[PDB]
Amino acid sequence: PCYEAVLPKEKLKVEHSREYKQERTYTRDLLGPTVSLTQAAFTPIPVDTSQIVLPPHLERIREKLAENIHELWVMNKIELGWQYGPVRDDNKRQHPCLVEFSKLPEQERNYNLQMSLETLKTLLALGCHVGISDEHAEDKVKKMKLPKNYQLTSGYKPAPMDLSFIKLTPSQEAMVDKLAENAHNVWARDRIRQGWTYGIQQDVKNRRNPRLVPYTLLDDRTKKSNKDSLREAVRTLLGYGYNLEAPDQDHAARAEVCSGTGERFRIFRAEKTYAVKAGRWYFEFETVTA
Ligand SMILES: Nc1ncnc2c1ncn2[C@@H]1O[C@H](COP(=O)(O)OP(=O)(O)OP(=O)(O)O)[C@@H](O)[C@H]1O
Repeated sequence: PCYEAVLPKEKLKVEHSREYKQERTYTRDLLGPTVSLTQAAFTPIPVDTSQIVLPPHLERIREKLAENIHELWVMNKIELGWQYGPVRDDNKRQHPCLVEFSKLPEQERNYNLQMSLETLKTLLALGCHVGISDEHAEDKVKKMKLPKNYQLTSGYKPAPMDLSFIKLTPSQEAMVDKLAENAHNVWARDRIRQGWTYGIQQDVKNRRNPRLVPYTLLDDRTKKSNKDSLREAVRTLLGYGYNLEAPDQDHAARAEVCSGTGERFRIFRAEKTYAVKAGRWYFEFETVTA
């Protein structure tokens, strides 16, 4: 049905195909060239990173980095209420993910590894160089006690130094936003290869999912969920000694050059017969938008 193509925020209305309708001449809204609706087609595009090569420091740090961050999100879900179980049904509150990376299912371990690799490759394609400050930041295992019953079976508690001691700059928040953008785009392209397409209501048999939407249009709940996850990811990436310097805020306004067709402006004028050659005249112009 055609009602399934409505964008989430907008409401379905039946409006004139052309701009101008019947109204008062002084209330008539004169419109200029409208902007092109390129956003209508949600074509995700991740930043290309296959050509990029990982620097030596990150390629020998990542493996224990990858396992440590894996244990970090398994605690995040444990705090959220995740429970280990023999069965594979997450909705039934049973999953074998609590085990270590080696004991982890090979396909899950592979996922965690390309996502570590793609997070680092996105970090390095972001224009943000990262380097380790000192080895003491990794040598220190300053640890706060947490209840054993509330913790998992494994004695090694992945809970690192409390995150309040680390700080997140506006540039850090900016790169977290772009990293979340790239992760969303990659996931969307994955479902597109799977054959999934956008819909107003989720249909597993029809491969319809409302989340196949541009990130700015995405729901605030998944926005904040993925944003916080990548937030602890980046914060641990700093607390582990590796300091990173964001590119400075570069503001290059596009000035809305892109527009429908090649029209730059539209000119409105009275009829030539009303030309005034003498006298003193006055008329008003109202600016709806600056
Ligand atoms: N690392 C993970 N592996 C598997 N499931 C996860 C993981 N992290 C979270 N989940 C749970 O499974 C869901 C995975 O959905 P996601 O949008 O990431 O893609 P998907 O695996 O293709 O979809 P789904 O499992 O929902 O059909 C999450 O919404 C969450 O409930």
